[PDB]
Formats: sequence, C-alpha cells, structure tokens
Amino acid sequence: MGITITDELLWAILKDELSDAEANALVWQALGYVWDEAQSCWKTDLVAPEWRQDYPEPPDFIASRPATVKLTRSIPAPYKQLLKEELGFAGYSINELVPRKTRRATMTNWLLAYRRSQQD
Repeated sequence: MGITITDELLWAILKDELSDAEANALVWQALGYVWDEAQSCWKTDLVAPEWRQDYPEPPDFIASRPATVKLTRSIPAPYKQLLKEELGFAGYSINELVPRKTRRATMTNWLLAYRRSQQD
C-alpha cells in the first residue's frame, strides 16, 4: 500500500531493535502483502501487480536474495546513497559485519528509495 517510513524506523534496523521476523515484516507491509489473518494467507490486493505476480510467499531477504534484484529496479542511480543522504549511515564496522545484519542493510536501502519516491 502507501505507508510512510521515518528515519527513526530506518535507524532501528541499522542499530539492533528490529529483528529477523520483524524487519522482514516492515518490508512486507510496505509492498502490501499484509498478512490476511482471515484468509490465513498473504493478501495481494494492496500490493502492486509487478510484485505480487510471481511471489506465492513473501521475500525472505535474510536467507535468500531473489527479491534483492527486484528491489534494485526501484533503487535508481540518484538514490543509491540515501542511507547517508537522508540519515548519515554508510556501512558497518568489521566487528559487526555478520550475515544476520548485512542482509538488513539491503532492504533498508530500498525502504528509503520507496519513502522518498512517494513525494516525487
């Protein structure tokens, strides 16, 4: 659907507050797959057809990276640095460069390009 994101929400993932199942959820709401507790399934009414087309389950960016290609479509050249050009984040230190957390920064990059594109 057309949710908003905030810099606070973005920083929460960069820090540590969001979790695996939580950080996935914030992407899944934003597209609009939006778990239908009535249907016991992911809804798709509220998501763009180019996303729901081929996606019978939501994108796990932590294990997998199929949809990382699809996010990149919506991340144009003038929006690659929005982590620093909105917030001021760039990348992590060595001591923190875990596969658990690096895979968040991919989706977080996309979250900025979405919220910014809404004001075009």
